[PDB]
Amino acid sequence: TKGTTSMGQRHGRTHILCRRCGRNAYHVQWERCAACAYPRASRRRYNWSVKAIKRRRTGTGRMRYLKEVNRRIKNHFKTSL
Amino acid sequence: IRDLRDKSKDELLKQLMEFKKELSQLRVAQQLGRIRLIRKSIARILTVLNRNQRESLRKVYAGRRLRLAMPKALRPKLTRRRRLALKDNEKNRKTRRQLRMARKFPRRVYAVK
Amino acid sequence: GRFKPLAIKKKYAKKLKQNRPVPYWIRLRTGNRIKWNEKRRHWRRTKLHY
Amino acid sequence: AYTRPQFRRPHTYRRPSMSAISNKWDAFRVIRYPLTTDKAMKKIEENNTLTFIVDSNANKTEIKKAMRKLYQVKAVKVNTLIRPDGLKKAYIRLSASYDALETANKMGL
RNA sequence: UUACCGAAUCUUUGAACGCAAACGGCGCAUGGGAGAAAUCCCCGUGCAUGCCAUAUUUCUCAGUGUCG
RNA sequence: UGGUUGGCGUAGCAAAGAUCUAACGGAACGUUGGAUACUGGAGCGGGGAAGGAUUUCGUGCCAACGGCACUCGUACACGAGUUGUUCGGAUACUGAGCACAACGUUACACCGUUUUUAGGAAAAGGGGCAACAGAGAACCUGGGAUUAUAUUCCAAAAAGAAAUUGCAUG
RNA sequence: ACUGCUUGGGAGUGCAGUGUCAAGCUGGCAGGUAUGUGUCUGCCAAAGUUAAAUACAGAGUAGGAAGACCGAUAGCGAACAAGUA
RNA sequence: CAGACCUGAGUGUGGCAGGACUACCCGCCGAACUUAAGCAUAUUACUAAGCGGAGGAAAAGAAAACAACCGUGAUUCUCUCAGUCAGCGGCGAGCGAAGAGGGAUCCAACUCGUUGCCGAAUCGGUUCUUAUAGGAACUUGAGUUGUGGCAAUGGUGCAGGAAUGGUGAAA
Ligand SMILES: [Mg+2]
Ligand SMILES: [Mg+2]
Ligand SMILES: [Mg+2]
Ligand SMILES: [Mg+2]
Ligand SMILES: [Mg+2]
Ligand SMILES: [Mg+2]
Ligand SMILES: [Mg+2]
Ligand SMILES: [Mg+2]
Ligand SMILES: [Mg+2]
Ligand SMILES: [Mg+2]
Ligand SMILES: [Mg+2]
Ligand SMILES: [Mg+2]
Ligand SMILES: [Mg+2]
Ligand SMILES: [Mg+2]
Ligand SMILES: [Mg+2]
Ligand SMILES: [Mg+2]
Ligand SMILES: [Mg+2]
Ligand SMILES: [Mg+2]
Ligand SMILES: [Mg+2]
Ligand SMILES: [Mg+2]
Ligand SMILES: [Mg+2]
Ligand SMILES: [Mg+2]
Ligand SMILES: [Mg+2]
Ligand SMILES: [Mg+2]
Ligand SMILES: [Mg+2]
Ligand SMILES: [Mg+2]
Ligand SMILES: [Zn+2]
Repeated sequence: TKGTTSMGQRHGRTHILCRRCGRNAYHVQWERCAACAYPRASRRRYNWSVKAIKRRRTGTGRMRYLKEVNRRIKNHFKTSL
Repeated sequence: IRDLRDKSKDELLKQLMEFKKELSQLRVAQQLGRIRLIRKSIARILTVLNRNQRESLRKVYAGRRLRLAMPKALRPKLTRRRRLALKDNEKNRKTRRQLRMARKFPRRVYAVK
Repeated sequence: GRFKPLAIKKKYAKKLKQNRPVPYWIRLRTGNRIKWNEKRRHWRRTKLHY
Repeated sequence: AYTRPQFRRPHTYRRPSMSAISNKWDAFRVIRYPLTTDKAMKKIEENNTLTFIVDSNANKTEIKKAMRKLYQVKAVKVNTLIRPDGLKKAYIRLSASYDALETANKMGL
């Protein structure tokens, strides 16, 4: 009964959403993320999967501050007194 | 809006609450056009109002003696690197021998006919 | 069932009010491209497993 | 003069150690807009009970203090719910001394 | 309105760091607020670890370490 | 890779017994009455977990979908809806367990012990987590209270009656 | 010396481990075949910094210049709310 | 024994570290497929993946270098040397450089330790001068268990420029 009848046997969740990546990759029983490797400080990142490095690298998001500091370096951090 | 800056602290604060109290009432009306115009006037008062404090804490901490004690929100942020980098004040330092051996042989200008 | 962290309720709440037909007036703008919402979700189909 | 099998570190002396409006929360951030559905219109007249979407992070005691300040009226109780949509919704019941009807109409409703 | 850029604003998080966390949870300290017959309630700031420096009016200490 | 095709209006849509009638509705299956059966309390019953996450409810709709049909729908659109001092959870238990710290090992911590060759008290054995079925746990009914929630709503004769926590008060 | 990796490096190119472990009163290291020895040659290790010329072979920021390139099944997966459904 | 030092704690104080990025670059780690018409050394390859780290480049660099010359003279790079009558290699498949030479770059060099002569001249903090000056006074605070020197700038002012932008022609 390894097919459709054992699909009914599966009831839990292995993964809930991660607090960091927001991926449904937080292994609730081993409280870590399969994606970001969270709670480990350094986020998970492998060179055998650059399609995934690319997928979540900087610029993938708002770059919310990085846009500000980029503009500033371009303007020599010009400042009002 | 220049008029918004002539106002003193509380004169702003009193001017501000009447906007919020009136911004709210547009929200009541909305549930059943000026709301944008109000919302951005509230933002002007917080702009003017948050400026007087930063302009008066740069005043509290003006002078070398307290500049190290300055709140770092007010301390001149650059990049983490521009701050941790050697300043020219300490970058251009040269050992006393070098200082003398650069005076003794200055990069004297020359041409060759 | 009843149980939800509020964080999950905020997310289903997010996807719930996100699950709306495009405004009629948006289609009438110049250079408009959108017609149907391409991200309509249905509970009986795509699952937001939270 | 030690009388424990193991040493423990001694008490040593220990020295004691920009927004103009820091409190961003406010009566006007707490309460948002009155709700005008007909479950809520049943409550203003029948239960002396104003309904509000109210800031979702606000709690009940803050909603009382906010009604007291925004609409100048006591709230005998304020049982909030957060809507499936994610807005929080307070049913605030007014003290009998305060009409929920005279106040709601004063409110432009 | 557009363009740009100095002043700010920058919610919850995240290295995430006060403690946690499928909890929009809970602290201690500090100041504020509302309020109220104080208790409750909101808010701001600080509060992770490691290490370096320093105690500039030179902090408090521990060792059958060395001596005096 | 896309589209199209014959087969082909075919193979089928035959598991769980079932509908009938009138009236109305409608542009033409629903609704009500009656009839008739069925489920048969280990139920096509009434509540929950997991899971789902708006499916709920009302109005409308029926283009598409509901493998026939629909006037109906878990579909579509619009508007609603979930109320707690006492329910559950957290605040506040411990458990199989886990792991921060430290320490150690490793070319490297993304390893290991789980206390640390270890000065862990800030006013003898560091910190934390881990049970929504274990431990803990102050509230009950009535309602003429909803379209949809109620041990959550009700208003001064609180329909009412309690218990309970904090502070304070005579 | 032994071991191991490494190198075109060959009785050892570099290294590492372990053992051993100098010299500086004919010093030491190099002198691409080991050893002992004698000449000669260059050097002076076991501490440190240092621009430029160089890389950008799946980066970024801000710009720019292009093409005998692709031309919507092509060119990037993505000419589109694309690392989206 | 009071203290003193040494060793070590605890707080306060001022800082930093951790993350990201990681094309390139630096360190370690480290395959196999493949090739050898098999296959183990070899090759792939000192590569991929793995770990750790930088910067706008990095690393390298100022001779314990080459040569053997009529000698050159840091490093990097480049053309060549050279797929080599070098060399490695089941001497098989295969692998494989360096000097010199042309050039790019280069007014490119320096600093410690030590030695010798001194010996706190130093540093940190405080104040101060319109200044956390390479200034000054002051400090036991650190430092003679050795800082530093010798030999082998800060403050204020003006301008121009450049560069970006802003403006701007014919018919
Ligand atoms: Mg199987
Ligand atoms: Mg099972
Ligand atoms: Mg299904
Ligand atoms: Mg769920
Ligand atoms: Mg509630
Ligand atoms: Mg935290
Ligand atoms: Mg047939
Ligand atoms: Mg029967
Ligand atoms: Mg329905
Ligand atoms: Mg729908
Ligand atoms: Mg246990
Ligand atoms: Mg617990
Ligand atoms: Mg229980
Ligand atoms: Mg309970
Ligand atoms: Mg019901
Ligand atoms: Mg080899
Ligand atoms: Mg030497
Ligand atoms: Mg294409
Ligand atoms: Mg890092
Ligand atoms: Mg082979
Ligand atoms: Mg790699
Ligand atoms: Mg360098
Ligand atoms: Mg270097
Ligand atoms: Mg040379
Ligand atoms: Mg090779
Ligand atoms: Mg010295
Ligand atoms: Zn994650």
